[PDB]
Amino acid sequence: PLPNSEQFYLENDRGEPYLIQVSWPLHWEDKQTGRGPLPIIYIVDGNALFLTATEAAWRRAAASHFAGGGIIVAIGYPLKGKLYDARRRSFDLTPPTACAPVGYGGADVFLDFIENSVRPAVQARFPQVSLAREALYGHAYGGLLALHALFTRPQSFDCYIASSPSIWWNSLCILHEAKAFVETSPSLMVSWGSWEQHPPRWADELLDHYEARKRTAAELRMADNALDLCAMLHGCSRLHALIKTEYEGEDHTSVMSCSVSRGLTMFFEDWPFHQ
Amino acid sequence: PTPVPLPNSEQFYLENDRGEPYLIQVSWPLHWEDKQTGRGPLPIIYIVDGNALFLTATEAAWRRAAASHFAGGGIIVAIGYPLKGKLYDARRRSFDLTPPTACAPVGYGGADVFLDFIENSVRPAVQARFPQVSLAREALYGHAYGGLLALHALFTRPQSFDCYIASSPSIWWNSLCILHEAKAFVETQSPSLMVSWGSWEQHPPRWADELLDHYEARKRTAAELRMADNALDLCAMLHGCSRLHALIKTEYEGEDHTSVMSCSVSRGLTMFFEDWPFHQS
Repeated sequence: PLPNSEQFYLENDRGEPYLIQVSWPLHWEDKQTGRGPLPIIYIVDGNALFLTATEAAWRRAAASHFAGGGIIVAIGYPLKGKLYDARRRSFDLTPPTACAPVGYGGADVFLDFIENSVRPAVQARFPQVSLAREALYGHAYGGLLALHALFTRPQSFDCYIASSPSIWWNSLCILHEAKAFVETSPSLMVSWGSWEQHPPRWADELLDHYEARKRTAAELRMADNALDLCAMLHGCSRLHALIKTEYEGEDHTSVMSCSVSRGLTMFFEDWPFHQ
Repeated sequence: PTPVPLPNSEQFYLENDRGEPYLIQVSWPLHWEDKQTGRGPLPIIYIVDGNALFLTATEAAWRRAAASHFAGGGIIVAIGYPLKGKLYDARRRSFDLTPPTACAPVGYGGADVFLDFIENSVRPAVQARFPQVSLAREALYGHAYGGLLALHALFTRPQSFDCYIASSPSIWWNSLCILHEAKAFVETQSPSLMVSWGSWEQHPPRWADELLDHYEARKRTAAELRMADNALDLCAMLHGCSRLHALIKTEYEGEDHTSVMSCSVSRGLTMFFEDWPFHQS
């Protein structure tokens, strides 16, 4: 198996199973090496990102700005042959709305599960560690969850990392929560790939196929919805720092490697962020 | 709690002709039921400093299954060392990843021994584990000294691999000795080259709470290594060469020498698996 990591299953309050995967700095002899304050990052769609987050964190040990590292927690599902549970994540990652279809709108149930079950479970694995600060990372619907958490329960985490957040979802319903947040401190990192809204044509791709991809990309409006949200949050009293990043040449999938790696690195090594 | 298993993967030890040990780690597309699932032509990528990059390359490859341009994926081969508690073997890699020169210190200049090991031991060993797969094309990836190895392989044995991916190559090494081989290469099916580096490598930003004297020392070292400008000089030197099919160069904005590894290995395997052949450049 992988070194310096473990996994276990937790059930939420309605009996639904979750795979919790945890890793810690590679230079430790065991879990009990860790003593005192450490940063911790919780990653939703855990199956898709645990290994990259884990290994990127380990790579930092060779970097000049390394400060000791932290704990990676991936919150995922029991899966074989794939990285996502479409049915489960559709409920867990989307906020409640009156017009949401059946099987959506369970974000608050999931956030309660993270705070009341996952956090104490992980804390019990490192009883001599104190959690200095906590970050919530998610991508796509996971990014929507991260934004929802910030706007409705800002004190729950210190840093929210929204990678390519699905702001488009349910007629841009997240922007009502953003408006209430500003009109009423943690930090926010928002990112997206430059090819998400404006994809280049592939080699040998025929025109109708390409124009269809461009139309879908325009409808999702990844970059401009993110920029609109960041402009709304600009100069907000309830947000310490807002960092926005367009990754040049990355698509919706490829940007995940970049965003999870930078997210954990900045949260571990560059904290606190500038005002 | 239990240990974390890695599905659709395995590892095995191989030693070179000199009796020195290697850990070979291999992974294949996650949607396969087992190794036997794969049949016919597939791309394969060999990654040096294997311990440092295997999991990211593996998982990035698996993430591509949900992408629109997915074409069945490929095989990841990480060529590493027996290690505990760290990702690099400094002594072993110093020999394996640097080319032979007359002024190279003791423990350097073993790149050709290592490339022979990859071609004559690692490649057949991996082929034997996927007997019903044919290797459609082969890429060699390396970072830092690994990038120097990739460039050395291109310039001295160009037909060994189809694609060479040099992430932040240590062109500075040994008074820029690699440029002699680059010059000979240009003055002599063509392979392709991907070169990349982070924008913070040559021009690092100041850390929070860092004293000015310490920061100026980092800037001095960065100026000496000359990561971006040495890479740009080499790319200009190779540009329009008839022995190279394509030359792709990328500066990753806001990435340092370590952080850029996540980006470069992920893009390298993705482009090699999904965007081949590259357009002429």
